[PDB]
Amino acid sequence: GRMHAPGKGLSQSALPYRRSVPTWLKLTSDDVKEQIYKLAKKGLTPSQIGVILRDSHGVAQVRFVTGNKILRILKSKGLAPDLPEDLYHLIKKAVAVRKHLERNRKDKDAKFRLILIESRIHRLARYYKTKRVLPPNWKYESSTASALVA
Amino acid sequence: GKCRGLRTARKLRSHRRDQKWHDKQYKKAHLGTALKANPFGGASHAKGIVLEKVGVEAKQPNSAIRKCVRVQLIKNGKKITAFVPNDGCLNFIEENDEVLVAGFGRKGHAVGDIPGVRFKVVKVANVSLLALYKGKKERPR
Amino acid sequence: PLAKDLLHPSPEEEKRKHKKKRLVQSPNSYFMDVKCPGCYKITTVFSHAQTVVLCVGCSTVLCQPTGGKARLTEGCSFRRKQH
Amino acid sequence: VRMNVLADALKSINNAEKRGKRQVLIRPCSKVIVRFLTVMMKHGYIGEFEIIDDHRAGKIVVNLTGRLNKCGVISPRFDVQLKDLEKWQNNLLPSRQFGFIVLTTSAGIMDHEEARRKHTGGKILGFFF
RNA sequence: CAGCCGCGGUAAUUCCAGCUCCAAUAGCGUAUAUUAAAGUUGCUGCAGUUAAAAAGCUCGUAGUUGGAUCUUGGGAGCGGGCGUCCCCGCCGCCUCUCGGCGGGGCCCGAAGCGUUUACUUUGAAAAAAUUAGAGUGUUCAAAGCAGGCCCGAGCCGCCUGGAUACCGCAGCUAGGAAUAAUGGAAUAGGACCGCGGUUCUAUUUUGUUGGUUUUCGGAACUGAGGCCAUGAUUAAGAGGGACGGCCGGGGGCAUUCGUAUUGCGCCGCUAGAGGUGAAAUUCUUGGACCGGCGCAAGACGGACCAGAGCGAAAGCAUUUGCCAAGAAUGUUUUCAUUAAUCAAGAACGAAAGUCGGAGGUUCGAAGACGAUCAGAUACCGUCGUAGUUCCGACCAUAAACGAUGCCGACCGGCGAUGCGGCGGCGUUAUUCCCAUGACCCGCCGGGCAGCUUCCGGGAAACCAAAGUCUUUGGGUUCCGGGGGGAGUAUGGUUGCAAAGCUGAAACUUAAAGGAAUUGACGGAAGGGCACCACCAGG
RNA sequence: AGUCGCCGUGCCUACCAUGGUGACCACGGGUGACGGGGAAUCAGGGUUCGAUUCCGGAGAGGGAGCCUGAGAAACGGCUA
Ligand SMILES: [Mg+2]
Ligand SMILES: [Mg+2]
Ligand SMILES: [Mg+2]
Ligand SMILES: [Mg+2]
Ligand SMILES: [Mg+2]
Ligand SMILES: [Mg+2]
Ligand SMILES: [Mg+2]
Ligand SMILES: [Mg+2]
Ligand SMILES: [Mg+2]
Ligand SMILES: [Mg+2]
Ligand SMILES: [Mg+2]
Ligand SMILES: [Mg+2]
Ligand SMILES: [Mg+2]
Ligand SMILES: [Mg+2]
Ligand SMILES: [Mg+2]
Ligand SMILES: [Mg+2]
Ligand SMILES: [Mg+2]
Ligand SMILES: [Mg+2]
Ligand SMILES: [Mg+2]
Ligand SMILES: [Mg+2]
Ligand SMILES: [Mg+2]
Ligand SMILES: [Mg+2]
Ligand SMILES: [Mg+2]
Ligand SMILES: [Mg+2]
Ligand SMILES: [Mg+2]
Ligand SMILES: [Mg+2]
Repeated sequence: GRMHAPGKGLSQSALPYRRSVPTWLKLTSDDVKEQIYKLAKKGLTPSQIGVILRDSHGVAQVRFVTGNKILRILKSKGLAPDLPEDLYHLIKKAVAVRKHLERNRKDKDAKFRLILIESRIHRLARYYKTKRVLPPNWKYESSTASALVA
Repeated sequence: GKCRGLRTARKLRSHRRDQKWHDKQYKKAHLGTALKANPFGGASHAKGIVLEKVGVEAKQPNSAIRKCVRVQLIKNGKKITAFVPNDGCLNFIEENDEVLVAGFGRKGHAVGDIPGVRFKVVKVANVSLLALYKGKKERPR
Repeated sequence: PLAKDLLHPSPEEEKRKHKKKRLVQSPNSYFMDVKCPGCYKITTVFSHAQTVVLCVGCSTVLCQPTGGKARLTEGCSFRRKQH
Repeated sequence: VRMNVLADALKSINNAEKRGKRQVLIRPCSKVIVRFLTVMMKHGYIGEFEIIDDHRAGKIVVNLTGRLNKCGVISPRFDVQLKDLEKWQNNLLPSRQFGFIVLTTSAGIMDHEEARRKHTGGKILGFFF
């Protein structure tokens, strides 16, 4: 596997077969959506939201206690960010490397790694653009988009 | 490996086309180079005129003289060498005798122990040299 | 080797396999309940927690993460009795 | 990648049975296999099979009684036209007695004999003997 | 003479002739195209470690190929050897908004006629002659469509025939719905005499009349409501991203350290020192080589260094600090098929080499000398230019080799090693008992390799992949077709030049080649042997 | 929008617009190229030929233009 690399790892998770709720948790979904909303004000991704609940409150899967996903929940309220998480971080990482590269213009591994990254991006947007999340004319320009990130 | 899809036909049909030219016989035939360079215009036999009579030497392990002739054609004008198969038969040929020649049997390739001959004489003066040998006829003096 | 049963493997045998490569998948983690002697609360935590939990009083810390399972503060007892 | 779910299983049936095993496990556990296995079992070439369920592709187990020589697959799924059976079946099979080419068709999954007794053709999947 | 191998050099099974025999037979040889043989152009159906052959590595558009999943039974009318396995209608849905077999029936063309196809089965419609083929004793046959009967011959006539099939692909018509693709309700929508209402309003009624709303239909538009179990398939031992602790001669910039070498200064004692198979060229009382204390400059990073690690490959080794990336593991986090391979095109690419600056210890193509030699414009020795070093741009080749494309599954064991995670007797640890390695003992993942075997293959050598291949089909890319001419000539293209990429033909030739075997040979190695060998001697 | 044409059409003329084809191979060039029904070989799949008695097309020394006629740019009709 590893679309742009030679590895063949299999490190990943394994949900159980019992989808039920384990009856020691005495916490209700209405209270869950509240805590989600709080954690969404302070600017946290869906994944950061899920790990916290699992670590410190006793929630494995929102989809079982609730019936919906985290992203659908926010978008019912109107708090989902403009861009998606995946595309966001790739754009962040690129901007750092190029900045690093503006000075140390004799590092070819970085160039090579850069071209890999941008290739990963143009694929991903072709999904979101077909799937009708991004407009038909959104594009990554590589001279802007330092400003989208931060 | 091999392509092997259900809608791959253009590729395969193409691949066989450009890759067939790497066969010697097909390439020879379907290009005009061997054809326009053959003294016979895609033909079996041909008449022509004698202008010399020479003797060609043979290959190493044999040793002999094979009694050939320099011959000019009527239609094309080109020049060639030709062989006279039988014992004592060169004497049956005079100068400027209007002979008929043919191939030998290998389709452009040289045969045997003769260095560079691929034509044999058949008829001199229209009286079928083989018959003349056997004494079934004589020449038209 | 020429004859076995795969439907009914030994429990010790299916236990010593990778999560997926078992006959059926199975998770390898648990939740547990902590005591915090300086308190009288019982907060519950995941094994491979990859976070730092502060107490209810914001007085103390319980788990510092690691590449695998977490740790405890060497004075804090856990009850691995869930379900 | 595993662009085909049926190709791999029959290979992993064939190899094991070619060795001398008594049971095997084949993973992805899809619908079309189940029909394919049912019709083999029905004619008698194998025993029973138990199909494990999970909330995924699933899994499955078979019992062999290895009186089988080869199990085969033909891909791409060609299109038969009911006059070409003879030309397919003479140059895939060992004889005119036994061996079955299995094909999907509008009526279902069946062997070639039943297709001719119902007078319909379809698309080809594989073969066994 | 001889298509090929080959025959003829005074006893020719092969030439010139005679007897004899062989094959086809009113026909038989010869030349040239063209089919089969050719599984030597390979869809069915080749090959690619060493025989000819996988681009140096990576990305990437068109192309080709793509995971799992949504009505199954049990029955019913039946026919064979309560029943049981194989046979035949059904448990295609209604459509009445309508057609016509003031209101009641039971059915059809329409209205979905089938969300849209592909698929398969049927039917239509295909110019004849030709082909397969039915009938007919043309004197048989090839052909051809004719022919046969009772009978004084009367019967002024009778029977007859002039079949059938195939006709790829597109196009037409009707049935079946597995397989493959697509569509539908997510900033809500289907249905309800639905209910209000703002409009046009065609003839139904106002008998015929003059005009309006009028109940009428169907238009655009706007308002409030009850109803649906009210609407989102799961989350791949497919993938992307997040998070945590680590890992490593991975990459760039600056920085400190080391012995050695070469030169220079000063001190000390003394005639040789170098280098060779042996010599000389050369350095040498104007003090060499040796020893001693200092200084300078530029290169290189020993032993530790391993069938150990990292990187796409090229390739990577002193200390420290900084900068930005990454694999594997762990995960009851997240998105939900987003993917594999890839013409065109794009990045990187040892050494040599080219261009412009700085620098120049050591080594050293050219070049000059001294030796060996029949000769040496070489092997040896002494000197010594370009270059070897750094900064910035060109070129794009190698035995760039695992001489072995990438992805994915399956297929036998054993003991180790390196990273991460999980555990357990015990020893140390340290400073009083814990979490760090270290070992001790196992496990699990994905790695560089290794030993063993009738797994199985293969021309063999050999190989857990070069296997699962005449029992031939997992997906896809590039490339080969007797040997030379030849990676040549020419045309186009890049480049400062050198060169690179694409890439012929005439002609020539019957063998070139691969793996293994028996000899012979060897200025290759290990044991022995001889006065037609030696040593010592006559 | 019109002219010519037995009729539809950039077939032609004027005024406007700037479009049409292409790696699913246009464009250009070669053909010992008239096309098809068919012929040879043929396990199954294919390879090659088809000027040649049937259907359709083109031409009458090379080029162009016409009269008559229902019908011809005729050629055993005319004019250069
Ligand atoms: Mg890829
Ligand atoms: Mg041939
Ligand atoms: Mg054949
Ligand atoms: Mg071959
Ligand atoms: Mg050949
Ligand atoms: Mg075959
Ligand atoms: Mg080779
Ligand atoms: Mg599928
Ligand atoms: Mg390329
Ligand atoms: Mg270099
Ligand atoms: Mg250089
Ligand atoms: Mg320079
Ligand atoms: Mg020197
Ligand atoms: Mg090369
Ligand atoms: Mg190579
Ligand atoms: Mg091989
Ligand atoms: Mg094959
Ligand atoms: Mg060749
Ligand atoms: Mg070789
Ligand atoms: Mg012609
Ligand atoms: Mg013709
Ligand atoms: Mg004419
Ligand atoms: Mg003439
Ligand atoms: Mg004329
Ligand atoms: Mg005429
Ligand atoms: Mg005439």
